[PDB]
Amino acid sequence: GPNICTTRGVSSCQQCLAVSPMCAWCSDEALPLGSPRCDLKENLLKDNCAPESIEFPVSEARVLEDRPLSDKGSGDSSQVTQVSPQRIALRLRPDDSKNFSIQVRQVEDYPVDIYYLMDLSYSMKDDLWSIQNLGTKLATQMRKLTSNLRIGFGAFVDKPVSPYMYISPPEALENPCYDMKTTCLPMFGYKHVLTLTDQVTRFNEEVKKQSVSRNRDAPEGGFDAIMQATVCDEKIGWRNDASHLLVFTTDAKTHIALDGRLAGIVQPNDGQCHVGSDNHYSASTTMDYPSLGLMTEKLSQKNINLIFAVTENVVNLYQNYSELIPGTTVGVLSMDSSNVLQLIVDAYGKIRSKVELEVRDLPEELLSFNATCLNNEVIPGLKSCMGLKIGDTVSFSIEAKVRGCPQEKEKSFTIKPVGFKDSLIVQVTFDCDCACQAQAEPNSHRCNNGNGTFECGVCRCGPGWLGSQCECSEEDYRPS
Amino acid sequence: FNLDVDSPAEYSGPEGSYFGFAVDFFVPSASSRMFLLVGAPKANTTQPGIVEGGQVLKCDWSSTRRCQPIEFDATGNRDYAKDDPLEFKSHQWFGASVRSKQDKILACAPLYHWRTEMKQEREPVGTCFLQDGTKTVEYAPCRSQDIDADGQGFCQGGFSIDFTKADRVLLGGPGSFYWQGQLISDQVAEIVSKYDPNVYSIKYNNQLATRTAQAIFDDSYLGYSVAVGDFNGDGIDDFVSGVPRAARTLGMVYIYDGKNMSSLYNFTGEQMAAYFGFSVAATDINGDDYADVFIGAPLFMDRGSDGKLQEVGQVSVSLQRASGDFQTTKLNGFEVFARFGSAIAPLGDLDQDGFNDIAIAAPYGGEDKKGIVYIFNGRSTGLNAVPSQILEGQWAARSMPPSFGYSMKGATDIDKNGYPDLIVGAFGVDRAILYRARPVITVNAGLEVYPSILNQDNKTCSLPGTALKVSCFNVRFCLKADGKGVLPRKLNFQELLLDKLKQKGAIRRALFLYSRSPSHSKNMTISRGGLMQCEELIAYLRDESEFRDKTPITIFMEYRLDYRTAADTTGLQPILNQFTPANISRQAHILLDCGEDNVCKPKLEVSVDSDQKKIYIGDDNPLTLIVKAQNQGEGAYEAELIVSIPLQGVVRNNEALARLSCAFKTENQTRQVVCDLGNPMKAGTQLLAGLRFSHQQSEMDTSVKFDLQIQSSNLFDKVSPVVSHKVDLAVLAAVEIRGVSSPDHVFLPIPNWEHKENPETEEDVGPVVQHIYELRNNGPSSFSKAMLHLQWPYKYNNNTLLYILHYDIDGPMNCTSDMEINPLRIKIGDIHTLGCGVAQCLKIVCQVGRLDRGKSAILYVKSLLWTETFMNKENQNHSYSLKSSASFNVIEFPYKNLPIEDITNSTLVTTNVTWGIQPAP
Ligand SMILES: CC(C)[C@H]1C(=O)N[C@@H](CCCNC(=N)N)C(=O)NCC(=O)N[C@H](CC(=O)O)C(=O)N[C@H](Cc2ccccc2)C(=O)N1C
Repeated sequence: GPNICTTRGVSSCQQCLAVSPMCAWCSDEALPLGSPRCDLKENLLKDNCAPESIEFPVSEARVLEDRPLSDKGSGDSSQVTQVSPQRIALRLRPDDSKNFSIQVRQVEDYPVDIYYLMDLSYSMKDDLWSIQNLGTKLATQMRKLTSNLRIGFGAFVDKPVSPYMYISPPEALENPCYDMKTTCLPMFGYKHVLTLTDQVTRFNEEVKKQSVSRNRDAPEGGFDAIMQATVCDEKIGWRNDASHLLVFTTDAKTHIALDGRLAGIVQPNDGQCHVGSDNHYSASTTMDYPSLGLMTEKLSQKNINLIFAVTENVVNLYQNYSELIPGTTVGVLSMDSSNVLQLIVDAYGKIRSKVELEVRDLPEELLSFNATCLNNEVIPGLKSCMGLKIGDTVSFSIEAKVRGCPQEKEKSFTIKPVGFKDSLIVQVTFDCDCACQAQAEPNSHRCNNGNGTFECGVCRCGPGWLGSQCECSEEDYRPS
Repeated sequence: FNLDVDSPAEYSGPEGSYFGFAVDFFVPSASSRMFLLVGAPKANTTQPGIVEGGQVLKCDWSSTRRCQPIEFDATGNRDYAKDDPLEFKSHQWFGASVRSKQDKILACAPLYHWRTEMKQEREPVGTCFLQDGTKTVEYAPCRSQDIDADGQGFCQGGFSIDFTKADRVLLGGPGSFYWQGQLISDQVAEIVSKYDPNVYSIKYNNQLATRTAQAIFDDSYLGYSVAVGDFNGDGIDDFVSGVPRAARTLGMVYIYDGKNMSSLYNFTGEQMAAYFGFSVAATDINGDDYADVFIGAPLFMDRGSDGKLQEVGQVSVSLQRASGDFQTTKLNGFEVFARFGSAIAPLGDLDQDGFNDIAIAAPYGGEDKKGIVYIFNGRSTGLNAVPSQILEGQWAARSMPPSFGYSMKGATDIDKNGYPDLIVGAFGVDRAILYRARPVITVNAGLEVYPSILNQDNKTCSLPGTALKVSCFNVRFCLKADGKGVLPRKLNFQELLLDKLKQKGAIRRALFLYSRSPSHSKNMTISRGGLMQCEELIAYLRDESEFRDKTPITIFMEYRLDYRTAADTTGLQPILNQFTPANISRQAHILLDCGEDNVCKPKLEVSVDSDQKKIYIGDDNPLTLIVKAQNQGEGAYEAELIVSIPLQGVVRNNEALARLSCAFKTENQTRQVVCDLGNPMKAGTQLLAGLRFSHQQSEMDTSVKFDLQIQSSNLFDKVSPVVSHKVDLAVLAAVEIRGVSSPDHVFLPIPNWEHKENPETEEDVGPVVQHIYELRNNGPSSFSKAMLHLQWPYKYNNNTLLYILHYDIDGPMNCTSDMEINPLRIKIGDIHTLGCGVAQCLKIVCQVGRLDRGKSAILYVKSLLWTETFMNKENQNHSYSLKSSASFNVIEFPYKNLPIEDITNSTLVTTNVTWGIQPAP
């Protein structure tokens, strides 16, 4: 017996189907008229209204196109595929639901940003090839690990003020190395050279075009370069999504905060961006060197991993400095670039990624995801797996529960993992209609000019009307 | 509490001149006027051809707060050869370091540049100008024939500066010997003596200086900061210098002998790049004869609350203990990026009642990063590692941080208070501030009541006006004041209270006799140097007669000083010592009866009994209650008997029980009766009172549970046994039935009556006979249903006796006859007894409903006297009594498990028939 289907009222095939999917509509004379056409499926099957006269839809979730997720990101063999199925068709009912699976794989390489500060004081002239080789292989070996890389350039000597720079002869003021009968450039401070760009050749070949300066005191002002490379996002060109690495080169000790007192520079560092239109650090001679705590704060605030590339004679000093900068590392600036490329690889190996799902074009009538994450955690409720790595897979599940029937038949909605070049859409389609009355026969003379709705073979008469064609009146119908 | 943080003097210099970068006090031995010295290393000067060659200003105290330049020199550069100057005095930072002692002023320009006589050059050797009276001279120990950076070139001499005892300057050049830094010390007399303006490499014979160390010591900045104190015992000020970059930037502080510049002791920091040594100070902060060294590490990073590091800074205090041994504590900062430890300014005796004190500054902390300073006082055990006061900046950055507290100087009394004042530099705003120290008044207090532990009120004191005799206890309180500084001999004060517990809303208790109030206050003058001055007071004790108010009573007071009237003529105001409390109290207690123990165990008993032990609920029953109680412990102090009552006086009628006052209420739905035994109830004085409650209608309910428990003043739960009464739920069920007849007797023959063939009217048969039966309840119990029956004589000797016509009913009952009523359908000679036992019986059977006190059910029956049975020949002259009877009993009660009772009552009524007109004899 129908607990719902018939007890909520029966008026037409469309209204009959407006009830939950548990109900169907019969339109044949194969059984007596003891109950409306909306008897429940258990009654429909046994009473067995004619098979050709049953209006019983079933939701269909079918793949429209499903190109499998690629296991390689190489362009020589694939265009990569990150979400599947790309499009699934959905036949729907105004109160039905059906399972709809979806899958994600991280295939495209992680974006990286490696910026390279240069020590160009006269101290470095003895091993300039070391720093140049390091700058070259930073690019060349990272192109061998990731295809989404951007590299930049910068230099530092020291604040162009006494007692750091030779102001004494006019010759020295434009060629400090005069006193040694040799030529070298005037002192910079800190000056940005090449903005972050993907052109390896330009950076690789333009590294070789830099040369040394000279200052007096052994400590060099590299910390100002650190602070300005970190905080000047526009000039540097840091990219929001990419992993940021900063490689800092130096051969000697470092000017730490409060060392600027000797030069009359008693203004604390503030971390603002001061690189000018000429790409020089304007406040180089106005602002003291930065504090390790301030450097750590600004280095974490902008997600930078700093790697010290220093020579064998200062490794211990900078290691001990490293522990005061939590998260920093350090390597030898030997003639061969080893032990700093290792730190770069190790940094790449720890940048895990997130897979969040966002939806657009989704109408109000249609579910929240249950996320199955790595290590086969099948957790309901959660819809955003974290800690993923390239080559891994995460699976999501959703069912298209319906809240009603919309204005028209055809709609769609698009799902997209955040930050992915791939996405999928469903051409969701709702079958609220019925084929019985589409024949235009209703309200004809065969239904007594509209005294009943045509069931595609028999007229369903309204109150006060009776007969297959509504040719009789209930008030006049009497025993005879 | 010590330093005046209100109305401190402010000094301003030219904009962007860094006025206040270095500060000091000027103390002329020639005259009594005191001057401040403030350095403005970036001020533009009237020198010819010099751009911001620096300045030093003598800021007065006080006519108009003016700051006047000191004309150390009035000349620009000088020529070595034409178009070949030897000297470059622009941007030289004159005033970067200022220091004074008696009539001598020594200021230096660390960034003065000169051209070496051996080559064309510009080297910042640094130069100092020393004034001693009007005899100004130039002291430039680093300007020499040691020319290059390898020597005293770039010496930056005068970066750090200090004198000693006697007269011998200490000078620190951080740049000498490839920035190893160095110290140079000379006699002021020798500096003045060997000056001629035409020599550029002047040499001093009694000079002590450090020398080139191994290259591994380069960039140590020895002499970044310097201080002097005796640490070897010879009584000559030894040299202490901060080396902020030493030992892989950990930071070291060196100590050098003050007579031959030999190395005594070395200190090391513990955190790299903390700049351990940015500021140093030598002071003895524990009263000993031995001087302790302080060291600043403004960039110190320590693990915070969340486990992460944070630049807070710190100060390390190393006490000197008579053997050359040093025991070191540490003092961390309180804010991030405040650089706590930037400046360390010894004050000494700031806590006049104590040992030397020290101030420590964090110039980039505080609100809006305007700078803050911490004051720490020293104790015999060492330094009070918790700050004692807070000073912070009061201006906005323009555009660089105000840097309030970047440089300070204390240990001098400008306004002759007797204890050091403090000068603060705020060069970021081009301002420096002077903080005056306040005079400490120390007050010791005490109040006593020797009649403490009053036992009996002893009412003898005359209550004002009414002259009533009342109780009392003597109360007195005294104070004594002293102070080491210059503060008036007319200290002024203004209170004392009679209770501390009662401050929460409660009953009044005692009062001050003449004051009539629970608290009082009255001013007095102390004079600042006398013995305790005071007088006693007279307290009107209360109460136990109207307020039942014997927990202890507390006496408490505090002293109200006023700083306004005691303000110093210079505008300052005195202060009270920090750790002397304003609260002081003595309470003891008051005793009446119980024994010498803190509990005074209230072992007692209570019992109850019921007059009627079966309830009989049918009305406002006379129910009465009997109670008793006794004391076996030390006594009950608040022996209140509480009794709970059901949903439901008089007992004073007689002296049968030991009656005493009670009361009733239903506060917060807790229906209760309150009866008092005593306050206290006297020991061994058992009592028994009695009680009465008396309508109830609840069905199947017996929740009456009168109970007892006694209150007291004991500190523990003192829960007495809860004894309760008992009554059983039962009711009496008396019921009875009664009736009456009309007429009672009849005389035959009936008037104008004659025999009938068949009767159809009432008068055809005979006169009417009517009976009435009445059933009523008597006992409290009410039954649910009941039955009653009537017995009627119908026929005897085959003749009718009484002929019933109909019956009527009143009340909740119904009836039906066992034989047809009015079967013939009539239109509506001694006495002999007849009835159902002789005559043929007729019965009326009836049911009844619920009856109750005063409720009734009545049955009426109408009948006719059958005249034929007594007028016929064989029955003439006869007499008969045609009586009838009724009976009833209960069949159901509204309860089943409760006791039940039945009834057996019955009643009969008379009706006599007699012959009146008898034949004559
Ligand atoms: C040994 C010498 C060849 C070497 C050096 O370091 N000398 C020391 C002084 C040691 C004695 N200290 C005393 N207290 N007496 C020194 O001067 N350190 C500071 C400096 O020289 N800083 C500059 C910055 C710069 O110009 O980049 C720079 O590095 N100088 C050269 C660099 C150099 C030398 C030789 C070959 C290539 C590069 C330097 O290291 N010294 C002069």
